[PDB]
Formats: sequence, structure tokens, C-alpha cells
Amino acid sequence: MANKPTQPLFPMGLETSESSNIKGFNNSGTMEHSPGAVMTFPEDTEVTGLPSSVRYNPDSDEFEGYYENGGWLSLGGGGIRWETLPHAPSSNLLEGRGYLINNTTGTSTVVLPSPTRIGDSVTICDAYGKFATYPLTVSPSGNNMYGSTEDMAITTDNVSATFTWSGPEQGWVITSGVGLGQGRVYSREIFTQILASETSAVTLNTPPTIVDVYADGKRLAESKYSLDGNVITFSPSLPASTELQVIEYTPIQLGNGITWVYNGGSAIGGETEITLDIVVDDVPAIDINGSRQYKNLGFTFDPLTSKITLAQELDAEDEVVVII
Amino acid sequence: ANKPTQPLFPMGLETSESSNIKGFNNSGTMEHSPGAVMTFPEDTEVTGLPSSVRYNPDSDEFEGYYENGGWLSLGGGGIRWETLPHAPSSNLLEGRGYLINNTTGTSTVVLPSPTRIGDSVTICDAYGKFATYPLTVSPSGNNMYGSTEDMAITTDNVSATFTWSGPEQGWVITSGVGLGQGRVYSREIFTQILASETSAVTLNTPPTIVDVYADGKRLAESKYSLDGNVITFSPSLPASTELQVIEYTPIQLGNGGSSTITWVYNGGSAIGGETEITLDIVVDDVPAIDINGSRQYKNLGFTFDPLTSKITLAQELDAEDEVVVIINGT
Amino acid sequence: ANKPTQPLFPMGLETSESSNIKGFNNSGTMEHSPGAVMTFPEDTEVTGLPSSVRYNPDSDEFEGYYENGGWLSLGGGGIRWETLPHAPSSNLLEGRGYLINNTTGTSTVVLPSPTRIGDSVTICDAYGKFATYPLTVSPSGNNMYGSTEDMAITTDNVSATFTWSGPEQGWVITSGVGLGQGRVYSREIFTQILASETSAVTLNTPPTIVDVYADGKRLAESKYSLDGNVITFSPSLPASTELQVIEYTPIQLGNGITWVYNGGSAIGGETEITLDIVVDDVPAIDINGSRQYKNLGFTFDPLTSKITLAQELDAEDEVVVIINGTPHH
Repeated sequence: MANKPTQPLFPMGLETSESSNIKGFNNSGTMEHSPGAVMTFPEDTEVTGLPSSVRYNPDSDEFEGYYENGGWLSLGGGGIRWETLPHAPSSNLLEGRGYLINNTTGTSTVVLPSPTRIGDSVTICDAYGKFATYPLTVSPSGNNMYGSTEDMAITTDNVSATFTWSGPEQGWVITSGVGLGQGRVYSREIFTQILASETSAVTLNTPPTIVDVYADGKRLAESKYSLDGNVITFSPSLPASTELQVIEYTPIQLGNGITWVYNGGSAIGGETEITLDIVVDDVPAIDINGSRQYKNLGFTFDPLTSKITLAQELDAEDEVVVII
Repeated sequence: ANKPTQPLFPMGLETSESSNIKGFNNSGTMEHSPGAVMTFPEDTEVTGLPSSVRYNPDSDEFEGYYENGGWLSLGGGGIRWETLPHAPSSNLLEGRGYLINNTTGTSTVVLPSPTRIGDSVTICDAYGKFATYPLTVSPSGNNMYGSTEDMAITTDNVSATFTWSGPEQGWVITSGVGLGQGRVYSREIFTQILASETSAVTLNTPPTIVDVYADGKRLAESKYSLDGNVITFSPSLPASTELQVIEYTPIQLGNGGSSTITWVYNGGSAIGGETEITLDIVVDDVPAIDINGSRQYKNLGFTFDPLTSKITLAQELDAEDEVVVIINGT
Repeated sequence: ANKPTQPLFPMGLETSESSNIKGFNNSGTMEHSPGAVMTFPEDTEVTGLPSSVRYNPDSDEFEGYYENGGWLSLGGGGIRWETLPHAPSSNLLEGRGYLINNTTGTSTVVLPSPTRIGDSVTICDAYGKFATYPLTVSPSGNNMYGSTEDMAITTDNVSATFTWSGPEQGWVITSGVGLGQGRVYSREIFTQILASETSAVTLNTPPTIVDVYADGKRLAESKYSLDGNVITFSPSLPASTELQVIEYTPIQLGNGITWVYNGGSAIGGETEITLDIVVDDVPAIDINGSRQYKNLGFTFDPLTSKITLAQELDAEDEVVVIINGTPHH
């Protein structure tokens, strides 16, 4: 920008028929691309950078840009690189990926990749809606989620979870998902056995508090077995030689889930019209000093009217509880 | 050494108009300067090379070539957010997120033909009306949760990302908020224009489960009462009211049935002369206990502390009371 | 004539130093060598050309000129995380996800001034203390779910993303977990310092619905009992305790059987009772109030589908049923 010229000028411009070999340049015009053109970024893996800079990380397989304060970082942000995962008992997921889980075949385990930066993320989704029968297990190795370093199982059908590194203290956390319930942290197999004869109920070495039961590797519905003290009873009957396991588990809640007391449990006597303030919907039940009753059988009630109708002249100071 | 085959410019060179270059192999810094302009190549093809980049003129999406996946939006996926002008049906587009305004009324959205696994559309009830005016989501010939059947959302301030699974199971909700009960409408058993004030209607066949629409607005579940095969409306529907009754197969996702438990004290017998019974596992709610069959509520039957886990009863118990403590942990 | 107007290099060439170029049009393959560095133009201009890309100096964000959107970030959905060190209030920034530690007391976060539709911030309760020291989201004077009022998250392991939809509705939530019921605090119904340990406290006015805070922490819903205008505490709170009660408006976000016989009556000499249709688990049956449980008055096998009562009934007695799962007849 001073004295006389350092390098040869080409005022008209210049055309090339083959690749050139250029020690970099400074564009003061437009970069165009005719058809069939092709453009790459420089590979590069260095912490240090100029902001404005762009690169391809052949480590990360991920397009980064150096940023005034964040340094190097996925370009224009990071979303969900979705990918189906063929069923397989342990799979190691990698950051920035979303996994479509086919547990139709049976249960499977997924291991979170070692965390690098606060906010690293993986996504799992019940592609085929089979996690109720055949749960998924999310292992953070030694890294830990929600405190506990332990594994948790996702037991709910068609559930998706984006796990996100919070740092070391708290570890991975779900930041985003659909249809979450009681995450299950399996505690210890209280009973594992293959069955000789068409058994129905078996005795347990200890009194189970909260368990899940696996029949032939599939997990039974809370409906399929009575529980009592330290005997599990099976409705219906279990076939002969049914590989069956009972597992005690702690429950972690990541989802979000009563009765009405009439005049503080004391009545007035000679009354039968139960005008209720809290306006709700269907209500076919109410209790009376312990024993309860069912509506339109011994209790009339229409939402429109809002009040409730009793039968026998309500006894004075009567424990009156109204459901909804 | 080796006689070269290309002119060399030891101090580099300068140019004052656009050059026309059959590519080069950059070996240095490649900066720009005020009002310089960069443009990625315009490619649609599928054969690429990792670390390559481009502008998709069919997708309007900047894509890089990935070792693994191949040509994808840079940094995986994006919520292109747009308000959607209210219309009967809208076809929608991969990668975009749509804000739906059903204040006007009912409306339906068609999903894009799927190109890749993980193609994703987002929709939001930005206006809190889906309950009042259900959004239908159509997958066309392609299936959403394992069948081609359209599905309708009916939950105020829903919001949900449909992601493409594979030809097989198909479109599924990868993320979202407020997701309640998805409804896949079955045969429309009853549709008619009421000619007079009507409080009840007779149906050809009794309905297992249905949604009721009056003058194009979904009716609140409370408002309609149904018996064997007769729908009863409180209040009575006004005359010249469009009325449609549709059976639907519910599809559940957001909720995560269970809430209580079945325990017993002292095996099922009454020790006698005990007002404070201790529980073995620490529980979040013990709202009431069952004594022989009737129900005894908190601050009326007893009291309890959920760290102690010790129920404290307001009467001196007796022998063979079938004490059975409810687990309101939920 | 048909002459060229610019000099032609059939074999291409070689520079050993930075060249200064009024740009080009590439007809070939653009490539780099180890140590090579590449950058994007700087440009704040609204105007652009589809396929144009840039680094926005004020935005501090690589953008591309989209045909429809215009100059928008490449890859759209870009959630940069970062752990917000706790404070009474904190301004948050478009694009950023905040990990929130209400492990001590509560905290308050001030959603940013919006710019385009789709502007978004994500907040996340990574230590599960919202349930005890909740977060209140302030949208300044921008109006959140239809109103300008602050809302408050009480859900424990909660995550939410907020996403501007234009001023009429305003900030609304488009992704999250356990986003249950937002609380919009109203008038502070009770403000006082506990004189001494007290079992219960009489409200100045009866409360429709409220939240209770003791010594900074929010008392759990179960822990306080409310009857009309009288509130009871099990267990009773300690002496010299700071207590507050606020009426609140709940905003719903996530939104997280029955059977009988003999026409609502019975008959006589009924050993058992054939079920209407084969169903799963059969808990208990209501009879003269005191409902008797299974294996304490009756048995039933799903396959058989029959209420095998373990006795015999008499005259004038009502019976209601309860089952488990969904038999779907």
C-alpha cells in the first residue's frame, strides 16, 4: 500500500486449464464455482485458531469453525446425525449422534462415549416401540449420570432421550426426550433360575420391595404376577423350563406422574346435598367414615349442577371423602 | 532435482478482475477482505468425498460430506423455525420447524416424502388450541408408528418432532412437549346437521371410544356423556349445529397404568394395642390405610412422617384388624 | 475478433507467497495441504446470494445465505451448552443452553430480547433442586405464553427449550423433560417469621391453590395439609423459621378400572361369579363398603376368567369390581 509494486499484476484477470499450487491468497472479489466444481476444507485438529477460520476434523468427522470465544466448534451449531443401530448386546455410541434402537429381537445395552466437553450429547429412540417388553440399558462406564455411576434401564415403549454431559459432579443428564417414566437402576438379581416343571409361584431368598421379572428374557407386565412378602405368584402359569429372573431395582423418575375431604371430615347432620367447590369431571365414588360407595347406585351427581346428592340423612360429624 | 512443469511466481501474484481457475491445491492462509464474497459449489449428486462441502439447490441446505453418513446439513440437523399460515392442509419440509396457528379452526399437515433416515419435521401448538382444533398429521403412503393412517393431536400447547425411522416402522416422535394421547380416527359412525335443540342422539352402533365435533370444534370429554349406544349432551346442542362422531384408536407416548400399591401389616392380623405402625421401605405418600375393608384417611384415621416411615393412628388398635397400608408413592 | 481477453495457463501454475485476487470462478477441485488455513468473509449485510457463506463478527456465528431464510446459521439447531454459575438473576443468550445449579437457594433467569421467530434458549436443572428451590423464567416485558408475567419451574429433573413465535403468543416451549405444571405466582398470601415451633397455621384468607416456602426452601406439596382456611404441617416446623405462602396460577404444559354385577345389586347362593370376558390381574371387590382384597375372600384365574369368591353371599348386598391393565373385553 506504498512505494512501488512487489508482485506481478494481471489487470485483465487470468484463466487456468489445470490445478494450480497456491501458497494461499486474499480474495477482494467473489468466489464462484462453475458446474462440477468441488470444494473441501483443510483437515486440522489444533486447539489454537483465528476466528473466521474453518476446518474439517478427520478425528471428529465434523465441520468446525474457530469462534471469537468458544474457539473451535461445530459450524452453525450441532444437531442430530440420526443413524439406525443393528441390534447387538453392547454398542458404544458417539457424541452428536442419534441412535434408532431395534430391541424387537431382545434387550440390548448401549454405552455412552467418554465425555470431552460440557454439553457433549447422545440420543437414543425406541424405533420399534419394544422397550417395555425388551428394555434398553444406558451405561456411562465410570463417567456417571444423575450422580450414581451405575447403569439405568429405559423400560417405556417409543421413548427418546438426549443424554447431555453436565460436567463431572452430576454427569450425564436427559435434556430432551419423549415419554419418560421411572428410569430403572437395576440393584441385584434376587432370583435367577431355569424352571424344571410348569411352576406358578416360587419363594424368594428375601422380601422384594420393588422388582421387575423377566420370563424368557422378555419382561412381564406388573399385571402378570401377584407379589406377597417373599413369594412371587404368577398369573398366568409359567411354562416348564422358562428361564426366569427376578430383579430388585431403584427407580429414578424423569417424567411427571387424589381424594377430596368434605368440610374437614365433620358433617352437619340432616344434610344430603354435597355442593363441591373444586369443579372437575367424572366422579363415581365417595367414602363415609371408612366405608366408601359408588355414584348412580347410592349417590346422584351431575357435573352441570356441580353439587353431589346423598341418600340417608348424613350423620353429624361424619368422615366424608369425595373422589374425582 | 526434477525440472518442474508449471510457471512459478515466487512473490505470488495480484489480479484486478475475476480469474477462471480449473481448481487449485491451497498450501497456505486463504483470507478475504471487505465486500469479498464466498459461495460453496452447487451439487445434488450422491458420490462425494469426506471434508468436501456444498449448497443443495433442491434442499436449500448447506451440506458437508461426512466419513460416516455422507452429504448432511453441517453439524447434523437444524430447526428451521417458520410460522405457518393457517390452511386446510399444508405439505411441509424436512429440516424446518412449523409454528401452527389453529385459532381459526381445524387444519392438517402432510409430511415430506422421506429421502434419508432421520429426516425430521417439527410442529408446535404455538397458540394453545389443538384441544379445541386438532391438527391432523398425514404420513401419506409412508407410515407413522407402523401404519399409513393419519394421526391427530388434541392437547393444548403440544409440540413434536417427527423423525424418519426406516421404510418399516416409519415416522416417529423423537422429541417434543405436552405429548398426550395420539388419536387415529376410525369410521365416522354419526355425522348430521341438528334441525332442533338436541340433548341426545341415537347411534347405529355403540362406540368403544370416540371424539365429538360440534360446528367443526372438538367437544370437551366432560361435556358429552354416553351410555350403551346413546350420546347425551349437557348442555343441549343448539339447532343447525354441524355434528360429527368419530371412533378413534388411541396411540400413547408422552405419559409414563400404575400409581399406588398393595401392602399389609403384621401378615394380615392385628397385634392389638398399637397406634404407631412402622413401615419397612421409605415412601413419598401414605395418604390413607385400609382397616378390614373401609378406608381411614390422613388426619382422620392417623398421621405419618416419610423419613421415619412410621404411621401414627388416632385410636388404640385391637386383635385381627386387617390393617393394609396403601402405597401412594406415584 | 474471437481473441481471448485474459492470459491462459494450460499447465496451471505455482505461487510461493500470498496472492491478492479480485476473486475467481472455480471450474476444478479446491484442495488443501497440511498446515493450510481457510476462512470465511466478514459481512453484516442483510442482503446476500444463495450459496453465499460468511462469518458474522457481531453475531460471532458462521452463517450461510439460505434461499428462504436469508443469512442464517449453517446446521440451524445449534445448542451451545455452558454451566451458568448460580446468582439471584442472570441474563441468558439466544442459542445457548444453560445447566442450572439451584443446589443452594433459588435463582432467576432473564430470557433475552427476541430478534427473529425461532430465537431459542434452553435451561436445565442438572442437580434436581427445582422441586426445593425452583427457577422463575422472566421474559422481561416480552410476554411468554400470552402474558408478560414471570413463570416458575418446580419440576425436579426438568429441562425446557423456549422458542419465540412472535409477540402475540410470545416465548413458548418446544422441547423438554418433566415440564409438568408451570407456576405463575400472584399475591403473597402469608409473610411471617415463626414465633416458635407450630403444628398448624390459620391463613388470613382461604386459598384456592398455593405454594409454601420455609427458610428459603419450598415445602413439598405432601408436607403441608390445607383444609379450608386452616393449614396443618406434618411434621411441625421448627421455631424461628421464615415462612411464606403465595397464591399462584398454574399453566399446564406436559400434561403427564370400573365394573359391577346383577344390575348394581346381587342374588343368592353365589359360590363364584363368571367374569364378563377373560382379563388380567383382579385386585379386590367393593362389598358393603369395606372392599375385601384378593386371597382374603375370593380367588380368580385369568384363563378361567371367573370370580371364585371364597364363601357364599346372602340377601340385600351390593358388589363393585376392580381389575388391572386393559382387557379390551
